[PDB]
Amino acid sequence: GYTVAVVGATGAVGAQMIKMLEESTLPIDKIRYLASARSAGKSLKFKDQDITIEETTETAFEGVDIALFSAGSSTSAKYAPYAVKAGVVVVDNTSYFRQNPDVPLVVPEVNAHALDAHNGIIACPNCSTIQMMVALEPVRQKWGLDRIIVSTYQAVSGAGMGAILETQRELREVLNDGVKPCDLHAEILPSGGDKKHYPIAFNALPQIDVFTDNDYTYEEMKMTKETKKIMEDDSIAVSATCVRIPVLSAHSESVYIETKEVAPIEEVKAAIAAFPGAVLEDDVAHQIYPQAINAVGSRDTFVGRIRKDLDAEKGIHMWVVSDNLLKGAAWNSVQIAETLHERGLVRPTAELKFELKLE
Amino acid sequence: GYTVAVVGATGAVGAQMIKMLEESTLPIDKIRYLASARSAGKSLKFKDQDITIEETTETAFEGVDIALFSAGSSTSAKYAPYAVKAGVVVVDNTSYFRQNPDVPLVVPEVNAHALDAHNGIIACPNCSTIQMMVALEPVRQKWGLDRIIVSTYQAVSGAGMGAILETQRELREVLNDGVKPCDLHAEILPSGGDKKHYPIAFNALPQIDVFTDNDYTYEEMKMTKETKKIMEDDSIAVSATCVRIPVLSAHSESVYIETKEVAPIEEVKAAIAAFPGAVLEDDVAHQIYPQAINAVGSRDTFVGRIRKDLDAEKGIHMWVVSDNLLKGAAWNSVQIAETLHERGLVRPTAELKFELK
Ligand SMILES: NC(=O)c1ccc[n+]([C@@H]2O[C@H](COP(=O)([O-])OP(=O)(O)OC[C@H]3O[C@@H](n4cnc5c(N)ncnc54)[C@H](OP(=O)(O)O)[C@@H]3O)[C@@H](O)[C@H]2O)c1
Ligand SMILES: NC(=O)c1ccc[n+]([C@@H]2O[C@H](COP(=O)([O-])OP(=O)(O)OC[C@H]3O[C@@H](n4cnc5c(N)ncnc54)[C@H](OP(=O)(O)O)[C@@H]3O)[C@@H](O)[C@H]2O)c1
Ligand SMILES: O=C(O)C/C=C/c1cccc(C(=O)O)c1C(=O)O
Ligand code: NA
Ligand code: NA
Repeated sequence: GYTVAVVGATGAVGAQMIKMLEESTLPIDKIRYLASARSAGKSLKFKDQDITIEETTETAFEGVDIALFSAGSSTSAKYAPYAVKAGVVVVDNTSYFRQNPDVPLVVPEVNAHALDAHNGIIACPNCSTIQMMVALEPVRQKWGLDRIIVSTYQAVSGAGMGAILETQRELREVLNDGVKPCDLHAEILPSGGDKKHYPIAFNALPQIDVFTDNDYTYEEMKMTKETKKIMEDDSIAVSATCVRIPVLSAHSESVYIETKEVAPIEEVKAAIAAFPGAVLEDDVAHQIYPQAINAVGSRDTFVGRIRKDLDAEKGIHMWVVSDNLLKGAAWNSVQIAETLHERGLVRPTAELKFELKLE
Repeated sequence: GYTVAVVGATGAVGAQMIKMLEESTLPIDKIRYLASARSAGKSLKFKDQDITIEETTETAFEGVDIALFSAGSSTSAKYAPYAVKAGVVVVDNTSYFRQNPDVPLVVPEVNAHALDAHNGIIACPNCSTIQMMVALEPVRQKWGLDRIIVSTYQAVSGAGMGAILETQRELREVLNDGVKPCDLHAEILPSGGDKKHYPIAFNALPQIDVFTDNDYTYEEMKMTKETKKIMEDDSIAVSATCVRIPVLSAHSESVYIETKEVAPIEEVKAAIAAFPGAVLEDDVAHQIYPQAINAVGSRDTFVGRIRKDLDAEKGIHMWVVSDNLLKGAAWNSVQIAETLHERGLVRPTAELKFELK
């Protein structure tokens, strides 16, 4: 069996990493929980066993086969290469390595083939991107993809435990204490690192991550660049608007595409239904469509409201929902680990290709 | 001065109609409040004055100069033609008369000219449509509009007072009693008239109004058809996805357009800023953009996140927010009543064009 390390075990994603590993087929002989100085020393369960949380360091990875990183870009940047040097295979949840040509950016249903040539780090795409890829890959396979326009409806848990607590606190102030939404004090949303913070309670915030110099946010640009890389096709035009709404868990997306060939809607429904990881929830006569609240807890990605555009011959609209901490993060990661095991790819990389940041 | 009736004074829109009328320049000699049998006899303020609510009937409209209807399609269908017969000019917030070619469908900043030839009923468009017209008309004026793709983020007040209360109750159950959202009981959303009801707390429901034969909802199709009539151009391609989110007041819209000619973004910003009823809130260096919670209570429509498509030469994306009960409903209506007064159009109509029911 394997020695598995979860880096960022104590946060929003980490708690789901733990659940997904508890429910995994991976043969696990030993679990180790890593976090920051703040949590180092506390205790947390794996199944019935108590595990002591360790501060993440350059030397914490000795004897580790697999490490799942969900502790923020800076932490992956700093310690993931030292894990690779020590012999680990890393599955990284953060943005840091996603656009690195030496790193497979993987959604196992779509591009598991990219895993074979790994160099010790496999990157998880962004949650919003992952569910979109699960919905669209079956379509792309049969009728091609010319362009995508997407407006997202993103849950606060995407911004971490702190953002969940902040959201809940704000809603309680308004609903129980009669505070006006515009009078609320926010500390984290829309983005913990940006300069100004706004309330999410009864609001919709058209900012996720920070602004880039083209006036799209990094979240929007991630959807653009990550799609191109995952589908191995720079020609696919992708523009996004990424919006936070008062939902704790599960992202929703209004997705527009234009195919290369005309894709009959009833065949699109069938192809999506037949694709692993994607579930068709689309029966308007009984008001059946994906909903954030029903997606929570499921590893599947749900697709519905599938219909042709009223004007564009090759245009198609749909609604895609998935739990952003499961398929959007922890399940994708564990599923990559499982796929690595299946393909005999859990073993040390001889040649280090990633900059060591701590000398 | 005028005698003004508010039909549906007791509901979510009615309450704002009262507010907008209280704050209006319209010379009002007499105010009357009309609702259902079950509100008749109740008292409701107009400023400091106590007004007794009356039941809406076929003969309630004698002496009325202006009637603002926001009592539901069925109520406008039944009584509006009788109001017109009594010599009223009706401003209707409902969908019932919107696609009647004898009925102007008006956003006063966009197509005030359409008021002049009215036959006693003016229709206010759908809330989601109105804010989009305010944002896009100044762009259309300078560079044309070829197509629109919009995804909405719509407040629950759009489905009425009952929906607001249901949403508040749901949220309280999850936050205070630890109910899982998927175990909540619902009775109104997504649509009161449809067969099945679903929770909106911590949800996003991709259904507003009922489904039509083509698998778009009536809300989505109203956005398409109303745009074409307002802008007087059936060639504008319009497709919508309308989604309810857990916000009580103010609709937000992610809008994508393709113009006929390329529109420099700084000029697009300037045009919108200069358009009456539209306010530019767009300074991403300081994270300035429209926000539902900031829009609540304002008559203005706020526009931001304005940017070129990454690939389509003539493509532009933006974010448009407005209070759905003000510009989306009660303010658009009062503003039509004010424009009618300005233009000397508050007078009986000779020709009866609407069948008595
Ligand atoms: N695939 C996706 O789309 C997706 C979705 C969500 C998140 N993510 C990624 O996962 C990261 C964490 O997300 P989250 O929502 O779980 O955040 P979170 O709830 O804020 O938790 C942050 C976690 O990182 C740990 N951490 C912070 N600084 C550290 C350091 N210097 N060394 C070691 N550990 C450190 C924290 O440990 P302490 O308890 O000790 O602070 C905690 O376990 C995000 O920053 C993002 O990069 C990806
Ligand atoms: N009296 C009651 O117990 C009662 C029962 C049901 C609904 N309502 C109204 O509706 C609200 C409940 O939620 P909602 O979402 O349904 O309201 P809403 O959409 O916010 O407003 C509905 C409006 O249409 C009016 N209306 C309904 N039937 C009518 C008729 N036959 N003739 C003239 N006007 C009519 C209502 O007046 P009415 O107040 O006369 O209904 C109300 O002003 C209440 O706040 C109240 O305004 C009242
Ligand atoms: O906000 C969301 O819905 C998803 C958040 C993702 C996220 C948040 C903070 C940092 C990062 C990051 O690693 O840069 C990321 C990410 O792209 O995975
Ligand atoms: Na499937
Ligand atoms: Na094998």
